[PDB]
Amino acid sequence: KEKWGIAHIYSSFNNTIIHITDITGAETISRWSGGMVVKADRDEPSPYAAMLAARRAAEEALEKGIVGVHIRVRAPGGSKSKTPGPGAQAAIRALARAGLKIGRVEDVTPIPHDGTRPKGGRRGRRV
Amino acid sequence: DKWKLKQWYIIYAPDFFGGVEVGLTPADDPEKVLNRVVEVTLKDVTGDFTKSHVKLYFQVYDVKGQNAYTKFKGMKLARSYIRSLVRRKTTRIDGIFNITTKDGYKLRVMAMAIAMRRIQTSQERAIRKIMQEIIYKKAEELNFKDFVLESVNGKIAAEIAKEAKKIYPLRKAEIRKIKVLEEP
Amino acid sequence: MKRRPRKWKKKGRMRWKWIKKRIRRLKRQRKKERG
Amino acid sequence: DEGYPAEVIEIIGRTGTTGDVTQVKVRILEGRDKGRVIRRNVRGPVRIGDILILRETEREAREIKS
RNA sequence: GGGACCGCCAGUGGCGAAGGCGCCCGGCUGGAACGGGUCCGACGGUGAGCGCGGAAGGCCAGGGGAGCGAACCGGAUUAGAUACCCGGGUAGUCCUGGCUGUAAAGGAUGCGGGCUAGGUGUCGGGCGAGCUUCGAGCUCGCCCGGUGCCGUAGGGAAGCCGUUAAGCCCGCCGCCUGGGGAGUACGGCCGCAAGGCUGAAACUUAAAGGAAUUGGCGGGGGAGCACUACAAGGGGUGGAGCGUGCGGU
Repeated sequence: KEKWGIAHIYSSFNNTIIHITDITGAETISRWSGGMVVKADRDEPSPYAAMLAARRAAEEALEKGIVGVHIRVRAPGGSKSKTPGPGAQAAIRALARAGLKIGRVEDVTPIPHDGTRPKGGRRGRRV
Repeated sequence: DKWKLKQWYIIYAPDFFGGVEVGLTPADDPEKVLNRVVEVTLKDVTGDFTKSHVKLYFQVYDVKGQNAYTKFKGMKLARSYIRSLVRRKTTRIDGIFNITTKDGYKLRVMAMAIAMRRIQTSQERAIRKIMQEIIYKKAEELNFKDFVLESVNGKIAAEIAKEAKKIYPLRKAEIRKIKVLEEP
Repeated sequence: MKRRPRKWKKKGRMRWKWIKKRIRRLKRQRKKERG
Repeated sequence: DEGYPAEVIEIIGRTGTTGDVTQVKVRILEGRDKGRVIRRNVRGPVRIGDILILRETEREAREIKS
């Protein structure tokens, strides 16, 4: 019987994190972030950092009996950004070409019906 | 290497779903498998691709060695499906109810209706009262498992649409989410 | 504090808000000088 | 030097912040993704049929948003 | 377990005197439009003084405090940073009782009536036709009320307005008489205080100010160019001694 995993993908604009878990989602089978692979902080949310860490986690999973995967793309949500970071689809191709059988790929962004007040004050961040 | 202490355990569906094989889960101890949620699409169980968007969270509650049997916790539709169903110039109508079943189960059932156009909120209130009456009637009539199957199959949605057509034609009626509040 | 919106126009002027704040500060000081 | 040869089949257009780059479409001839069509950046002039050598089949170029 | 909050639908949408008001259900209650050959009989418009209401913020007494966040404490930037940026964070934001009574409280348009081309969208109601899966469920047309746009005549300094008038009449109130001094000084009243309302003069000044055209400019946008711009590629200066000119001695 083939094995299927859950690939949480939290892609922020400052970093990207890929977290592989069992079908229950309660067991941490592989977990690699951008800081693992790059040396510059500005390089963390780069597509290269996402995809190579994704491939490393994918080979770890392949070593550990997982063949298929479902992807849970997560955004910051809440009062923060809703758009997944740039590394989302790049990492998706990374697992697809890493030899895993890609299953359902779904957004899991926590979207409030109406949540707390965001950061930035009333005028926002006046950068 | 902690991973080498882990051992696999077969999971299984609810009996009213035939207890089909949904998958395996690795764990160090049988106890930790208790009270574990697994989300599974309906295409996995019934084999129907037309009902892929439907999803069932089953709580793992029983462990016999390597074989894990699960309880039904909740039902939810796909967010992409719901979002596609929602559109501008069409009225979303939510009906959220607490229900006590014939066999004593407590169920929080929330359902959607989307019409052809923008409609007066009095008609929305009337339609709310309508499927509230229908769902209460079926909850009284049906036990837990049978009501679960009818809710998933959409027969409740079909009846709701057919009745509410007297108030306004409905683009679609659906049962968005169901939660198992308490068992008897 | 009967206001004149003409003063809001910053052309050849400060921002009226801070002028009002300054006059309030001076008035507080003066009234305290009288006791 | 495990490089993947590939053959250009279409030229998307002159790209780059100075126009010295060109965005082209290239079909992989040798490698794990043989036959797959991929958009690539090219430095220097290019004609149809130039066998390019790729160091990474995965890499793709962002579309030229006019 | 906690306190805040109720997206998408959501609308040029509805309601409310205004401030303002968006989860469902149950109750109470205000107002409006529609249909009305149903009742009363001019009972009306405006409103000094008066009274009520009144966003945010602040104040008094209690409770609560998730997030945010004046003040403040650190980090960074910068010539310097009491900032913009980042990490923490008091009051406050929330419930109760009360006070303060202010705003670009703007439709920058006080309110009631009569009249002056139309077209067009939507909302609520009513009426007539046609369709209908027979549900005013759907299509179209007419009337009324509110709510948008195009706009004739006309108006205005123009912007723009234009049956929802900034057009022509009728009527009541309030406010203004160059700029600043100044919404200050003094005085009075309210207020726990903050402050609120009322409100000068001396002196100074020949403009301030509103609309729009042409230019120029924009660390605004758009297209085309440029080997006195760059890109790709070569050469070569700035070092050395000398020729020559320049500033200075």
